[PDB]
Amino acid sequence: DIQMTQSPSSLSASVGDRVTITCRASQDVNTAVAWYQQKPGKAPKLLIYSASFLYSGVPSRFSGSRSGTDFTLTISSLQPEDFATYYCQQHYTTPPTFGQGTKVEIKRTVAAPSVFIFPPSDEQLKSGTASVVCLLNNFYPREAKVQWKVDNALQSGNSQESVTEQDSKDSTYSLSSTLTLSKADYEKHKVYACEVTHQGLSSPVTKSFNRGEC
Amino acid sequence: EVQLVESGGGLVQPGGSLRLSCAASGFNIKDTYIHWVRQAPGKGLEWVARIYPTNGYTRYADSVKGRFTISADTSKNTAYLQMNSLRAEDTAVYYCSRWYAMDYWGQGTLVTVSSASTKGPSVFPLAPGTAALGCLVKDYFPEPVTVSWNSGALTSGVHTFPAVLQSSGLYSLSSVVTVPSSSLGTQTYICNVNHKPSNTKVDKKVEP
Repeated sequence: DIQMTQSPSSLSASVGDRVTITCRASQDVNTAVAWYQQKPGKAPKLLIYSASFLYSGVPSRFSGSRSGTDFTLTISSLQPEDFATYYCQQHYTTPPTFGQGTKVEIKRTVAAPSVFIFPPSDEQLKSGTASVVCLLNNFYPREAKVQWKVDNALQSGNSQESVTEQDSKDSTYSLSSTLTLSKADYEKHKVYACEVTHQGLSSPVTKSFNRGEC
Repeated sequence: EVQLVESGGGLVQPGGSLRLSCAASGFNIKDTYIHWVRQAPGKGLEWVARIYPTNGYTRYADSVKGRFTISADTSKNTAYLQMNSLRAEDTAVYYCSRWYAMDYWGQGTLVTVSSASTKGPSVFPLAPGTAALGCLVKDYFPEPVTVSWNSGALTSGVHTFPAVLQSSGLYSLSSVVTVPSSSLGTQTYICNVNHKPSNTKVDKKVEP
């Protein structure tokens, strides 16, 4: 068994930058190292084989280098298209073993979110459960805080967040925050508020509605 | 073109059996090793097993040795993975690849190990110079779901959030699109939601 220790786990770099990903082998692996690029929810594509050879139809921006047990992938001028998780592999011995991977985030200029608040639909109400949905659209970076203010009080653990992958064209993320409340519990309270803090708003922004009222 | 097509994926009970299958096309599997590689939700690639079809010699990762069986058939130019004694740990996208690294990969097949039975989603509107609107796709199992807008006509400014697994064990996500509000009333807005596992199809028209 040979271990491949890939670093860093995750990295941010700006378009045009020269990004460098390392992977160290636990023993001599001679030349038997490959590099893959996996897009969110697709199969890996082979980039570099026998440690240093560019694979068919991969952009010339990608290069590959070996120094003993240390192996290096170098993307010379990072493009938007190169947003992915990247994995070194060794195939010297059996089993062949994959690094933990490194997620390449595109760093861009800071972008406040557009915030929107969505009261339950009338259709969901008549089923006995209510989902208040808060949208934070097209922001950078990914770090954001969302607190719910139902009847002006904080909420805890009655909220689920989900965030999109970095967009191909504008490199921003969107986020969703969904407060789950019983039909009964919901009807009880008047004000429903979604309060956001992000590096690119001066002060925290709150969007709200008053239950039912247009 | 060289091409590898997986099939046989789907939703199995813990401990159940499921037989994946990898059809090679554009070369002979006599001439190469075939591996299975998988990926758990939001996790790394993990090598599962390999086989040299010519003589059927097989090597396994230790997390599956004795439960999984790899095999091949040169005459059908196809490789197999016989998954037995399945555990929640085995839920993953299973890919098929050949060998001098792994140059061609199949599309992947989703295997989900769970006791939870099939359930179609409920779909609810998110009612709205820019406006935001969308659909709530709630209480379905298993993954995956498909959400289109206006039968695929509308793709600019669309955000279909990854599903969360709720405390119930049922999945939920939200699909939203951003439009000029000048377009409201001029364009009709319909989310198309397809959950093949259930045989569930739903079109919800979203209006203020």
